[PDB]
Amino acid sequence: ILSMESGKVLRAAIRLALDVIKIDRLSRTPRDNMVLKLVLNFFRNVIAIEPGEFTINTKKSMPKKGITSIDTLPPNVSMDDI
Amino acid sequence: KGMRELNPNDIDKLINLKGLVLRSTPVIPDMKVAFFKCNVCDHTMAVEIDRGVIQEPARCERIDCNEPNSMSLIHNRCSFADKQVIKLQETPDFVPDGQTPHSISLCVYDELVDSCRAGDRIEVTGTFRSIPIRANSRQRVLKSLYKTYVDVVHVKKVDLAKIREVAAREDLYSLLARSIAPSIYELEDVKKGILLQLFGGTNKTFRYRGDINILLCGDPSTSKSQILQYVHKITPRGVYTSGKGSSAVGLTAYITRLVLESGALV
DNA sequence: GGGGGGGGGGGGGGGGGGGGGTTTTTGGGGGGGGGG
DNA sequence: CCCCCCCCCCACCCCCCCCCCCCCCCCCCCCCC
Ligand SMILES: [Zn+2]
Repeated sequence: ILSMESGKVLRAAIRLALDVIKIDRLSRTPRDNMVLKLVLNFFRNVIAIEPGEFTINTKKSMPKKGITSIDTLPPNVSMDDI
Repeated sequence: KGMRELNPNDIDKLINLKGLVLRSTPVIPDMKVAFFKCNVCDHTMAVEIDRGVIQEPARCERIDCNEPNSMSLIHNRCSFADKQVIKLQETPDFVPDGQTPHSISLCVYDELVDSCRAGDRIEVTGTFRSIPIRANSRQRVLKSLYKTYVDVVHVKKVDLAKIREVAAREDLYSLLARSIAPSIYELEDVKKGILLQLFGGTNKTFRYRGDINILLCGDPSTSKSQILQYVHKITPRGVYTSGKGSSAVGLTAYITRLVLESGALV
């Protein structure tokens, strides 16, 4: 989402929002209000994604060496991308 | 004291030895400080090696992490001293006539590495040491008699005014020529030729070089052998040999076991 | 309001099971030396 | 000088270890003084 065409999808999202901001505070229906809120949820989500935590099972005791690494990123991602 | 005379009373004393270097290992990295990193939190701590043993931290140092068994050794961030092992043979001056020479392995460290090379006759001052050795690497079980080595702390082997003053002399050519072998009766143009051979010409980049080459023939039972011996004694880095065979020293470069050996010419 | 007791979790120790632990002859190629 | 020979070099118990289970110890919570 951030990288593709410098993130032109973000400009698509603001255009979808501008297409209710154009019609007045009086004009905007509950569906229009929802669409604007949905665009905000898109921006919030895109900010909010962050790598997960390595959630170990604790039924069985630890071996003579602990966890090898906490890194959870998939192989096509680097933390600089995020 | 003799290498053959050492006995278990010496096992921690500072001793002195004399002998012949056979060979040395390449430099062996010896760990002085282990470097540990936490797998979970990437915190790092340095641990000094004590009596050769890694004092591994069982839990991560940081109380805000304190995970067990999570520290791992980062080999190429540890700090290493230099160790080298050298094999020293008992000098034939000391051997009894009817048996092989002994030898002792000696350990040498840091800037004392490569203090000597193969063929060097040396002294060493060092602590006589001994350590156990294992029956098999997968077990702690040790053999009941220790390897011995000496852990060395010292090693040792085995002007212009006059130059310009003598250079002013007029008789210098004859003076220097007679001086190369004054024990030998007059063969003075040979002596002059060999002196000029000792000086030699010059090199150039472009090959043409400064070597001068001489031969003596005529009857066998005459001074030519002594003349070769005297120039051999005079020259800084020359050799003495004869035209064929090899008493463990031969003329040509030669491939043997696989290694290339350089001959007397080279 | 603090101290004791009860209950639950977590760690350590002990036991049990399992797996690992060189010269001598023959043939070939290449190099060196000797005899016609 | 050429060819042939011949010489050389080479190919079952015991220890370490790991897993599993049980008990004990330490902390936290609740009640009693
Ligand atoms: Zn840590």
